[PDB]
Amino acid sequence: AKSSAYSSRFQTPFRRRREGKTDYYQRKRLVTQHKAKYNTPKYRLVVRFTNKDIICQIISSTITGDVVLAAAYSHELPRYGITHGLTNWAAAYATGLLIARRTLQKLGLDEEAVEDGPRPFKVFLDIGLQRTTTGARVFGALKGASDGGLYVPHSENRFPGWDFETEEIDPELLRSYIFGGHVSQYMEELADDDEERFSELFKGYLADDIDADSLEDIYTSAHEAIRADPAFKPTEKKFTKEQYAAESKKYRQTKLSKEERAARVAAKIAALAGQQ
Amino acid sequence: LPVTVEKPIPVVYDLGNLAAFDSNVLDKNDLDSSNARREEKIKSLTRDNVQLLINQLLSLPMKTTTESVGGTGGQSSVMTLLQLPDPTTDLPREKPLPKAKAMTKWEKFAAKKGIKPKERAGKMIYDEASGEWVPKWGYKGANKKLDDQWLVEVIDPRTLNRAERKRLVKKNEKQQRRNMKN
Amino acid sequence: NARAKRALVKREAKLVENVKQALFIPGQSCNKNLHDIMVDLSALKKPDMKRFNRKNDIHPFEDMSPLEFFSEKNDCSLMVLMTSSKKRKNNMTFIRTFGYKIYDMIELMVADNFKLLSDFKKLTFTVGLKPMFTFQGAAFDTHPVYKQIKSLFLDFFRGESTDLQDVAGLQHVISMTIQGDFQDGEPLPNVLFRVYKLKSYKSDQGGKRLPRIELVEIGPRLDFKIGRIHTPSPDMVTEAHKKPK
Amino acid sequence: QNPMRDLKIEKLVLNISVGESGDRLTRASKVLEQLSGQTPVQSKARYTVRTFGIRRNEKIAVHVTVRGPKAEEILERGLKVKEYQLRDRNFSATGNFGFGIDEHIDLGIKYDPSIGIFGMDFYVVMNRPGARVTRRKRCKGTVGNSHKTTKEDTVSWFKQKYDADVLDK
RNA sequence: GAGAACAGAAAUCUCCAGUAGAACAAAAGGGUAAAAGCCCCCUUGAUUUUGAUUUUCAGUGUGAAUACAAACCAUGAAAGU
RNA sequence: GGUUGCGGCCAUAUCUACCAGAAAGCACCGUUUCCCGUCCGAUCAACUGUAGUUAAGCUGGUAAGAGCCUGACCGAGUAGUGUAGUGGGUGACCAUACGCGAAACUCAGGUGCUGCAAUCU
Repeated sequence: AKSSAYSSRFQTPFRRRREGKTDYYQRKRLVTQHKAKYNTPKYRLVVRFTNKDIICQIISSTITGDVVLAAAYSHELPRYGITHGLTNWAAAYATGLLIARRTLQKLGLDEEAVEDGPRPFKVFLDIGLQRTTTGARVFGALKGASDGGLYVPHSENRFPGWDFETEEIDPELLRSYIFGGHVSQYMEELADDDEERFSELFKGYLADDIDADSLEDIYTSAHEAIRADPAFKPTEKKFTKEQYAAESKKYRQTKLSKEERAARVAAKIAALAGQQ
Repeated sequence: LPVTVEKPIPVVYDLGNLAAFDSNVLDKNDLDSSNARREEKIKSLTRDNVQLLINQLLSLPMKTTTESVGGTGGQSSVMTLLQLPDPTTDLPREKPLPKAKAMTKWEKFAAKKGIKPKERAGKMIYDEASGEWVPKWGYKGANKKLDDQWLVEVIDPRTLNRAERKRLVKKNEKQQRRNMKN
Repeated sequence: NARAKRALVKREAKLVENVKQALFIPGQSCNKNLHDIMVDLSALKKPDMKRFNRKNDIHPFEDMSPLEFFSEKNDCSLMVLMTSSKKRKNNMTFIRTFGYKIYDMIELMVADNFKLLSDFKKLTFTVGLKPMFTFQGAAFDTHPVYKQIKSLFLDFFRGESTDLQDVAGLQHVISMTIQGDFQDGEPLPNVLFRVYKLKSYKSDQGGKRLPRIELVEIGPRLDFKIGRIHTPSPDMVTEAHKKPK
Repeated sequence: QNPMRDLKIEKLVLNISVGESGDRLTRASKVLEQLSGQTPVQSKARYTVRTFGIRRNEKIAVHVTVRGPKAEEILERGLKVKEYQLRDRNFSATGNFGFGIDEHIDLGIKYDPSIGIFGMDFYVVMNRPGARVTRRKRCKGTVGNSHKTTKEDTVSWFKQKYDADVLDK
């Protein structure tokens, strides 16, 4: 229970602070690109780790607030064949490939930059409120972006498979990783011992019985498919805003007008404390 | 599609700040408020002016750098960039010259007394009876060499060492407060 | 032991100086659209700019204590205020200092034609970057206060004066074209806050080398009426227009 | 309604104080290490009280935070030896309690006087489905004012599962 | 404060929380709240090469240091710092 | 439009209690070899929406709720500051009069809108 001077003098945090959606402290270290060499556009990277979602985008800083130009998702997988795992490490690497292919085709180079030349980009990452470490899906997706055609400044001390005691990159473990080693290895090392955990995981993959070899065939075919087509034609948006708002607007509360609310006050003065 | 405009008073450029200045004449009400063609007309006039700008500002010297990824106070390989001259105007500074000049009664000594200021070689000096390099000042070094050993062979004289050094640095501080008052 | 010492040695002077910093402390009278006014109008010198939270019953042009205090204490040189009344309605202060003192105090009557950036179709931008300026009219060089407001913008919206430059972040411009001719001793033409862009196109006679530039109008299309003007010392010119050497 | 909202345990933090730093501290602590597996860390005695045998940055606090199935087991033991009945007090305003058992010898091991066999105190933590907003750094958010268990709910829970009884309110 | 059997007026665990009086080589109008407020890792910095101050009796195609710039430096995944 | 992500401006933006949360992002919450992290799978992390999914997450109204913005020269052309004087003048000075100029209380209005990829029966 706060006083009058307290809450009539005190201050608020920022709106975007009220949520875990921005680390303005590093946003202020990034909005400073260097920033003292000279002007050159911003190319930043946004990753958010949500359930069922793989949100990876690239913004343009504007006074209109932002215009995120590049964006990645999870639902354009059937055209590449593999469709499952809209979150996992194969997903990270795959979307790292796919964003590369789409932004490639949208620059329109492979098969204004005034007279010189192609000028390949360098897109960085603003970390967000996910902590930075090694051995995870984030830097696998980074590998995917690189081997798709992005050029990001980084070190490999983060690439899952990185040794930090004797600084050793394991290309064998990384290759197994890439073709489905850690995940399907967990599958088989759980499966030789129990089937309940094995069934709890890979909820459809248990029904299609795709072994690491076959999902690595999936890996290869999907790799070549990403390198082939960054098509990404979205939903037609059947039942447009009108019908979407028929759903999202059939059971919403709107404002109670001043006449009605003053009549509620009239109830308050007639029956509540107006002597029953 | 054109490139050359007519300036009855040909315009000037000032490129360290990317500016152009025209000294032509304008009719009184050509740009007035009550215009609803204010947008089109003034925007077309400055359109001609910035046409002049972009026709002017492209055949300048550049600076190609043959270095690749890792240019510390510079660029990568892929680009080639445009430079800026100094503008013909003196914009307002923020201060006078950030000067610092004095005598401190020691500079007069350096000049009149034939004393060349020392060369500040280094710090890690060699102390015998040790077998190592330990700095003249920087790790309990040649400064603190009496508050360490076990017996001195001359009221403990170690504390006296420390208090003497305190008087010394205080004399330093007094002759520094003088110099910074003057 | 060195934080407010790195900050302090920044606050200290320079020879080839940095950018200059701005100060926006609201006066005793503001409005919501004035909050909008400040953001939309100074919307480029973000980051390097200062805003405040509260109000001041202040007279800028008579004494020069209070804002001098604030500016010395915040390490800046570009004081701004929006001073309102019945007669001097919308007589804002756009004043530059010099050495924590003040050089000349400028107050512009800000006109009632406020057209914000949302007054037209929204667009993109590269925030904070260094703009271009164009100045048409011989009055911009023969009219002393037009020269003053000219250089005021020319040192406020100047940015980091760095040699190396690239076409990419070279997009935006101010259009300065005074509201017609003049003569000395009569009601004056007004200035036009005209924020525009430069968009590249083949000239069919300039072609690959020379483009054809088209500007788009989005705002914030504002206007400026002159206000109250100071005229400082000539020793100020002696200290202000020199070389480090 | 309770579709999913329960009061599972989060962690059991022990609270042991010593009026001296030495082999006694380390003896009870090695006992803690065999009890838990996670080495009982040392926390600083905040500053001196001079009446109790404590000074500044002394490292005299030793607490263990037990979780996992071992937690259910240690609670079943640490109530069974309490006869499944605790005293009137210690019900937290959060839905928990901190209670101690005299002479932990009473369960299992023998004495061995020269290893540290003393009285201890536990403090339990509960949780509600929806209260994981504190733990996750991102999505930093609030909880309902009624969706949080309190003194009334910890009396309810001391009545609830584990079937404990209260020794005269 | 609600809690807090050995242990209590100041011994250890939560909660509401004090938007702070967070704690600042402070004094600020203010002011950093993923912090300048703690501890866990990492390391050298009194580097060298060049224009202005001068400047030496081998008056050393600049030897001395000052300021400025780079080149490297440590960190980090990272733009950065 | 719900919102996913970023925001622009930072209480109309929060705190205090419900109800709705019907779609889908949205979360709650189950498992633990290898990457892994510490006193611990407390946080991260190998899995899908997996087991539980509307109770918090989260928007809204619901309340003259508390707290905050605009305007009524509304006070207010207020006092006052230099602008005429042997006006006023024993003295703590007030005027006419012109440059400018109120402020608060006061009287009411309101408690968040935009942009880009996305999914909706």
